[PDB]
Amino acid sequence: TTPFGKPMLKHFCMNPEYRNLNAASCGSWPKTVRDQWRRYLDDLEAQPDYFSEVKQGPVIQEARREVAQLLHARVSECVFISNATTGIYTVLHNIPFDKDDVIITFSTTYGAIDNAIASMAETQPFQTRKVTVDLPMRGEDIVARFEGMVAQIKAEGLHPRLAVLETIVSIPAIRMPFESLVQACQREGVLSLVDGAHSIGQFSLNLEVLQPDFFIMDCHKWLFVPRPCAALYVPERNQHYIRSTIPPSFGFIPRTATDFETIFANVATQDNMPHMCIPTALKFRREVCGGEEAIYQYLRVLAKEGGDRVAAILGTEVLDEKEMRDCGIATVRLPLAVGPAVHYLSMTLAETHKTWLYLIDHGGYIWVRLCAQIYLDTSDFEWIGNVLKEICET
Amino acid sequence: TTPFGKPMLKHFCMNPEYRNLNAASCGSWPKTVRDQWRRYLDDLEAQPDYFSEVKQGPVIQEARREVAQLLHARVSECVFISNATTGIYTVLHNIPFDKDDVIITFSTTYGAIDNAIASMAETQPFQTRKVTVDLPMRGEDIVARFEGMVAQIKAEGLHPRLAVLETIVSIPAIRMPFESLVQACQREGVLSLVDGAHSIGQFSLNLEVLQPDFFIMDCHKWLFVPRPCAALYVPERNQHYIRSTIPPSFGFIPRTATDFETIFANVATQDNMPHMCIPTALKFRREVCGGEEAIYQYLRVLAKEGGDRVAAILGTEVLDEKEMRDCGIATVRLPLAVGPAVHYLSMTLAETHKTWLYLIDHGGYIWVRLCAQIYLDTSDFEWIGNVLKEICET
Ligand SMILES: *Cc1c(COP(=O)(O)O)cnc(C)c1O
Ligand SMILES: *Cc1c(COP(=O)(O)O)cnc(C)c1O
Repeated sequence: TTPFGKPMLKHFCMNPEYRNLNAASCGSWPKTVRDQWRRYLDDLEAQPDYFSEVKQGPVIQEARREVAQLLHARVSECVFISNATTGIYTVLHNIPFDKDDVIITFSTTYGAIDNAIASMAETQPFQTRKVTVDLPMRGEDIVARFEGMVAQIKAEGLHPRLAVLETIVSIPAIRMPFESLVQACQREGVLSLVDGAHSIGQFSLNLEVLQPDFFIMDCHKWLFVPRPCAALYVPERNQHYIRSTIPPSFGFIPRTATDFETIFANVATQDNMPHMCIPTALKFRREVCGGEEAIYQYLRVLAKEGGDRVAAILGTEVLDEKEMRDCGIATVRLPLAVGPAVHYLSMTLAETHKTWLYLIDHGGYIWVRLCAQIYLDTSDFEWIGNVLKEICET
Repeated sequence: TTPFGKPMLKHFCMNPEYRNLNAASCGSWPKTVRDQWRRYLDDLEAQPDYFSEVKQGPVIQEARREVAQLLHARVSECVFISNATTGIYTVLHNIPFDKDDVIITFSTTYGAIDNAIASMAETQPFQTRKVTVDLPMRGEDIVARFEGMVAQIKAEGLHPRLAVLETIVSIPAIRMPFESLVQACQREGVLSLVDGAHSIGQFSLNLEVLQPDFFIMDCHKWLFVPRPCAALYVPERNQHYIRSTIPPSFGFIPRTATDFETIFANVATQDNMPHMCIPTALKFRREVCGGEEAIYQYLRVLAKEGGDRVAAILGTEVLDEKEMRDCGIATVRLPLAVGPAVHYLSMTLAETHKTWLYLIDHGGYIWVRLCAQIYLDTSDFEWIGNVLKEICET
């Protein structure tokens, strides 16, 4: 109905002087979602205990049905949680680990996941090993080293029990061969904890075929809902491990919904408004945007072309292999070689240029994460490209 | 400026056909707070990454300063968390427990706290003992049994390490001698974890004199902010135990703000809007309500008189001792002696009578929790009293 690009800007609530090239952080949602937000806000204030005990429940169950459909998985396998950190931690904490189990990570593993595991080892006797990924790589070369580390764990007598994978590495942001890595995890009896914080709403996902052991994802990062909003997927063959939420509450389980579902329903006080907006956003995505596939192909090609376009203006490169760019994200190199410098950038991109990006010192050179969105156009990449060029020269 | 009672209703956003006798669940906030809420909502949608990285920080720090002042404690000792369950669990999880440490609870301890502790014992070797409180009691008789249990723990050779107290027992809701119990905890070297979920905004609190080892409280339950909103107080002499949030994130600590503060700042994605409204509510409470003390005395006397008034209509009693009613809560007995019955009540109080209460089968007789608020009047207690009487007879 509406074309992609700046014609979409009329359906979003962003200042015309604002260009959200970092939409996958706070999120970004259309006007029709905010309107729904305020109306639930209105209801909550009018009759608090009626909104919460009668009307709230149904909407959440619909949102679960729509997330489950978008993922090709049973609504009974999908549960709402506050954010990706809580869901990955919920899984890591329920699994009993032995003195001889090993948890495998990658140097790409999100930093908060490493802090989870380090803390778990203070009072639990398991151990850990990190697969060295120095980006760029080939997808297979990451799978190979992962194979090598499992083989070597079985050779020392220990037991490779679980591995933390990711779909999109946070930053430097690219797409990991998680399809291949889940299959590698299946062959050798290793639990595949997929950190798919960037997944739903950015590209297609079939959990029926992927069959991960656990799948966690942030809806607010790409599904046009506000932060915080995340969901957890656990197949039936694994729902027996999950016996408590984090923090524990009334649905705990000592050693017609299922018990698994009740665990994630009888929880402490939270605001389920972000989830209650999920339906509206999907409606918008179906009707105004021409369906999910339309949005995915646009996001990948914009990031493809807009990414190559920024690197041209700067004379640098977009992170790749020698497809890790099958996604609406382009990480570009910058003509650089400390933190007070990076600060200037930020507020020049903020008060001076009105926009916010995330940088990283990889390969000794600072990088930039460019987030595509259906309301951005290759000029806004040309625009930032020229903006970057300026601050760099200074 | 405005008198208490139904003249306040014009400053709140409750349906005139709604009587919130359960304000301490979802919360209840004035018009001036909602207006502030929507304006932050507006800002977040206009310039997402500028609202979050530049403007958000300052407001939260002011809110901490105002909570810390309302509690008589250093702003550096007070930190924002999502809800009371997460904060109590954050404390319980950071403290290393030995095979010979014992955690003490009471049959009044909130149910989600017991689930926390039970789960902790599956992988940690400590042990636990429960002080039997059969309400009604005298405050001293609860302190006595608590003394008895510590004496008996030291006699068996174990070490009383920590005790979970509460200010307001959830339901049947009364005030516990937590001042006395904190002093009992100090004398015998026992850590006093105060679950003060009902505390701030309901009655006066001085942490400088009380000196609890940990203090957790729900602002949204009485401080005219929306759910979820809670704060955690840890004195300096104890901030060394707290090395991670739950779930852990980037501020973790392996074995000019303080490290403690950074722990509760560098956290996963959350909405700090409830906290960012704290200032406005306090402004409202100072100006429209004539200060904090005005609100506390009104809440206690309304619950005092309105509670006695409901019990009169019903011919029953208000839970007490033979002051546990020094609070804006009255629990009344009902002329009863199962769950499908209680269901009818709910929707008759809901669709039929438009209001929601929490019942409990204590002393074999169902009880009712009456929550006073500055916008309620003794007629609304007379009103519910007559409503209760009717459904009871049927
Ligand atoms: C954003 C992100 C997270 C954490 O998401 P929260 O909502 O902050 O818990 C974790 N891992 C990766 C790779 C991410 O991109
Ligand atoms: C309300 C309450 C809690 C839990 O508060 P949440 O915000 O749901 O974590 C715990 N204990 C008591 C006594 C309460 O009244």
